[PDB]
Amino acid sequence: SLTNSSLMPTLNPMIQQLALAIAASWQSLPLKPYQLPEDLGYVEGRLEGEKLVIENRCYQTPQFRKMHLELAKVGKGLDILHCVMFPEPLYGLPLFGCDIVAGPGGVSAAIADLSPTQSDRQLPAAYQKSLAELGQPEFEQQRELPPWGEIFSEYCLFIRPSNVTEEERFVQRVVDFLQIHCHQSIVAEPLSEAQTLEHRQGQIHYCQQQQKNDKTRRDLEKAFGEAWAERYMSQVLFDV
Ligand SMILES: C=CC1=C(C)C(=O)N/C1=C\C1=NC(=C\c2[nH]c(/C=C3\NC(=O)C(C)=C3C=C)c(C)c2CCC(=O)O)/C(CCC(=O)O)=C1C
Repeated sequence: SLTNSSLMPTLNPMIQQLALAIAASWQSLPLKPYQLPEDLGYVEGRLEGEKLVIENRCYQTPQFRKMHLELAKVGKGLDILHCVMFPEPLYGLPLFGCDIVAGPGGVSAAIADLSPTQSDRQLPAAYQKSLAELGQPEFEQQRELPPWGEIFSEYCLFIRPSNVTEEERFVQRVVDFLQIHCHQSIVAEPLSEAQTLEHRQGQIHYCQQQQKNDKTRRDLEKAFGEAWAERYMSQVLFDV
């Protein structure tokens, strides 16, 4: 739960809403704590004169190797919400991912997706059915998916909301993704010892293709140096 968070009170409202939505979702799962390095659950430093604060929260269930929720205020001009649910290979579940970049003015970037971990790079029929029983929802000002953005799926959103209306429907869309994703996880069956290997490759590839985003690495580099930043990227953000 986030009632002990020191950052939630000062974060963009849309960020708050998503963190709440994500917590509500994970609480319905048989959550087991995930151990992150002793000094990385809560990080505080300075980036060009501004206070940089990060709160990391991690959990896991038999079907999710690592469920990570990251909240950050990089100075007082930038807010961050980073969330990733790492699928335990043996179950072949898709990759849930959500990211929000915001500032005082508002939200400049919001992206959520259920990334296929299969080699076919597709989603289970069960997902496709449920996702479509909802229908294509709004959205204005889509965004450019990068060359390293191949790892993503298609039902994936990515926008710059406009009013407190395209925000609430972004949130609501994430809630729907999570509901479908959680439900399909309590009824996922162990795959083969061949296939599991492939799903583990599916995640390894993901973590690396996403790390192609030196925007997070660069900021952590300027604040803590490259050795610390690299340990954060490989230990917290995208462990192999
Ligand atoms: C999977 C997606 C993804 C992952 C994994 C990820 O790490 N970022 C992700 C995406 C993403 N980030 C974005 C931007 C910014 N993020 C930070 C900083 C930090 N972000 C952090 O998480 C931490 C801890 C930071 C600092 C400590 C800054 C400085 C900016 C530039 C602000 C801007 O120009 O809008 C954008 C917009 C870029 C664009 O549209 O061209 C996107 C798409």
